[PDB]
Amino acid sequence: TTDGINYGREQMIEQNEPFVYDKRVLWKRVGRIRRLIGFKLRVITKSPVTLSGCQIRLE
Amino acid sequence: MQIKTKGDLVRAALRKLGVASDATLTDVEPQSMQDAVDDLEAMMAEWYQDGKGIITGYVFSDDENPPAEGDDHGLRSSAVSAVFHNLACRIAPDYALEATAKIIATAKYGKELLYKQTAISRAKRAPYPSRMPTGSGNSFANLNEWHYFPGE
Amino acid sequence: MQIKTKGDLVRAALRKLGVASDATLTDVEPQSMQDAVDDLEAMMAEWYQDGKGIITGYVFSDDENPPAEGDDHGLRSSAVSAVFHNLACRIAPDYALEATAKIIATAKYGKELLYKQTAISRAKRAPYPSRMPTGSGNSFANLNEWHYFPGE
Amino acid sequence: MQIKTKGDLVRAALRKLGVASDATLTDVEPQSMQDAVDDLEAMMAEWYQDGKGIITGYVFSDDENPPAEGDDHGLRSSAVSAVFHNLACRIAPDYALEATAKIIATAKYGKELLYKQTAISRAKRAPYPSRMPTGSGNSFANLNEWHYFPGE
Amino acid sequence: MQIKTKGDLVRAALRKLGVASDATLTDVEPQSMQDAVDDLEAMMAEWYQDGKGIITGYVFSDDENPPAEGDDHGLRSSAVSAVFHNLACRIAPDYALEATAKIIATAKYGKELLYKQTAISRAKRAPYPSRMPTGSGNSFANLNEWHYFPGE
Amino acid sequence: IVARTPKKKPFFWPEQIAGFEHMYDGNDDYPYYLLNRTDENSGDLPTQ
Repeated sequence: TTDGINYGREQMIEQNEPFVYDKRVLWKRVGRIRRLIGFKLRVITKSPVTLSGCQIRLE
Repeated sequence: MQIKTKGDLVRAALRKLGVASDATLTDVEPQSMQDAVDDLEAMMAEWYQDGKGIITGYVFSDDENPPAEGDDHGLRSSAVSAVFHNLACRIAPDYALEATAKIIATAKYGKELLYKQTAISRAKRAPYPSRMPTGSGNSFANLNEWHYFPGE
Repeated sequence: MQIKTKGDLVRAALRKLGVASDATLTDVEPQSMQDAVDDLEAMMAEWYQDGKGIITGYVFSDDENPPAEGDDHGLRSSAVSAVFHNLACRIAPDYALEATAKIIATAKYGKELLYKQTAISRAKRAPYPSRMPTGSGNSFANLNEWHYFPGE
Repeated sequence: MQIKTKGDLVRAALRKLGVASDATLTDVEPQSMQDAVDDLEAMMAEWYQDGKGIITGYVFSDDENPPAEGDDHGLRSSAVSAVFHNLACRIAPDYALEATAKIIATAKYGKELLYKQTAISRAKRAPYPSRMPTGSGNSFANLNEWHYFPGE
Repeated sequence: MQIKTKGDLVRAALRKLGVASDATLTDVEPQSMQDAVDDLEAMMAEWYQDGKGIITGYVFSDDENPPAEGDDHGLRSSAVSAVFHNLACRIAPDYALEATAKIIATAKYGKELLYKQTAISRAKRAPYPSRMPTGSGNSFANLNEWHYFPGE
Repeated sequence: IVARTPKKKPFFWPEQIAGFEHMYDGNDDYPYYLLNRTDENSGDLPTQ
């Protein structure tokens, strides 16, 4: 989101996999920040979701 | 080749700069895309100095047809890389960026390869001056009273 | 080209400076547009030194028309890039910025390309001196007894 | 050779860059595949200046085939390393990275090796000028009255 | 031109330095305006060394008419930029400031262009020495007994 | 070789002699040759 209300394009990243214990949920290229930014990070699951340590490379 | 339009060239330049691509989550606005298209047109007009500059086959869109973006540029397959690298270099200023060393080197190399063939064609030798004799070795020219080179 | 007015030139210069563009979510200010138009007029008057400078086809506005903005610049399509790059470089100190190396180099290259054709045109040879003989090989000069070159 | 497709070239380039390989835990993303494939096509078309540049045997995909990815590149085994090292160097700025010194040196070495054989082939001596005598030592030409070389 | 007075030049110089303009929320006092006008008059008088220096057509104010500010400077259109750039450079130290590199470069370029035409006109060649014969080929001079060139 | 060969002439950048182009055409009306010194972007013209 660039204004705090509306969220833009939605991209699907495999955040889990059966019987795999090292996945590295990652997105290569995020866009250029104009003024502000926020992230949604929505998940739809039937299995537990554990998430920690979100980070970016702002440069 | 997929880079078929001026919009495609601008998108390639943005992808090179890292500002916008197909994998991004935030994109630049169409007004910014139009401004970049106008900068591409200005750069090509500056290069092609009304026929005495760098010839590439670029087509300058007319204002009668409303959108300049979306018209095929008409460049050959070997000039697209140079053109969009130079475009990225030119439009990096706008976003408070600076084109990286690889981008600048590729831009220089592409411009050089763009002008190589035109330089080879233009490397012409002037004719003999108006004050050279043709020489008596040219018997055929001697028999026709062609004793001096015309010139010009 | 979509750049047809002094306002378009000023907006392009401000975009390149990053002062006011869509990519930065900043709109152009009229108090910053009048100053930039005044600078553009001063720069063009300085360049075109009353006919003995860099000929560009720029149309100088008059005091009769109250708003200087809105008038076509009259520039050929191969001059706009150089002109607005130079304008951005000149008006950066107003906002106490510093035009980046890419903009400075583009302004230099564009100014050189602007003067190239006029330099070629002005590279002329003086006529023969008034004291040189015309030689005995020129049939028309021999007929008219023009033993010496006109000079001047 | 194991590297037989444009996708294999892109995977090798990304692995060398470290963006996505099994050395790390990253997997190649389709949008990172397509952009690099387009970049590779543009770079190869720039190199192969319609036959007047670097010859590699690279097969240029036509628009009729929807996926450019998956088609065989057609390069010889001795060109794959150079091609994918230079591709990694060219697509490094996409992710705002910088190719390492070893990658840059290998790219330079591979490009030189690519052009070596073509340079040897093209280093050809011009024929004799049109104004040379054939010499009286050549009895055949002397008797035939081929006293001078053709030229061109 | 929009700039038509010494105060207009001073305000342009302040705009360049970034001290005050038509959009700033703070301004400088009329005494400071008068001081800047005095510095401009001093610098113009230093340039115009009683006619033996740089000729620009500047009209020096008189004390009978009270306000020096408000008089047309009389400069041509091609001198305004140079004059106010050098004025900004000169009055920068007053406000504990320093003219930027672009302003200094433009000041140097403007002064050079200001003196270019005067230098061209002043590049004159002295007449022949009084001990130089006119030559016997100078028929009219020899007939009128002007055997030697007139001394001066 | 004698005819179709450029003669001995100076190499000039256009900016070096911009505005003084009539001093180098071959006339003898001037005691010296003038050159441009400064540029508005580079400050000073490179010396070579």
